[PDB]
Amino acid sequence: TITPNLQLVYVSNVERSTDFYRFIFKKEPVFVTPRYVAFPSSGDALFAIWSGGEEPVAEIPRFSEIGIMLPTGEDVDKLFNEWTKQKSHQIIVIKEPYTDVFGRTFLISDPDGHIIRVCPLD
Amino acid sequence: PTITPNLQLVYVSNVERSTDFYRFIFKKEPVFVTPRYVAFPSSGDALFAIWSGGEEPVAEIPRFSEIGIMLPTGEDVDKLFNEWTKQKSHQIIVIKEPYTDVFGRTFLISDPDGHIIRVCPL
Repeated sequence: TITPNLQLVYVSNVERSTDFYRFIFKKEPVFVTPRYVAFPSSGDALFAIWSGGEEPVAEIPRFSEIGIMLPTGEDVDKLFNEWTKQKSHQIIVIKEPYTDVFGRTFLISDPDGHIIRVCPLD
Repeated sequence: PTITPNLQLVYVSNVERSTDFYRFIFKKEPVFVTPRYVAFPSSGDALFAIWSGGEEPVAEIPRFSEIGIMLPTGEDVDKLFNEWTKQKSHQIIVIKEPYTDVFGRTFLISDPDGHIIRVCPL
């Protein structure tokens, strides 16, 4: 068949990133080992964090995004409100909610500088 | 609303060449095409998108993520490699030839903007 069913990101601290994605996704990982953790994605697809590649560098620009498509533009803002209201987890804002071609969007950075974009279903 | 990472977005320099590249790699037409934004189906309702409106990628800047393709067995992985390097129409930049890593039988290639693509087995 041939599908991109594994989105894989390099992380420096597997514990801290596991805990961050657990909070972002509101889901447990389906696979945990000390250096490699996978969270469910859509269908038989996985989103994986791994310390076995190279350690991300904050000052190095990134050329991709972890996109999170929710049903509506309303789900996006009340997901930004809920994320930035809570104190317990560091949510670094890159762009507060605005309107792109697909609609209501925002951008946060994960602990290792991976860009996460939240947006409505295109 | 469930929060899934269902949009793997990559920045490309040339949407045309990238669309032709991904079309060949996936064996699949894209489902959404504009001049600056192209999406291919991934698993479930997830998408793999290429976008020229981001920061333009640079070949020699290191990358901290990978586009993973999980096939059923190690013997598909070796299979997929022979084909890709064998054919002449589409230039395929090998980063690592087939070897054993933590995923099993894997290999790595680069897309035309230096995005890293890994093929491995479920």
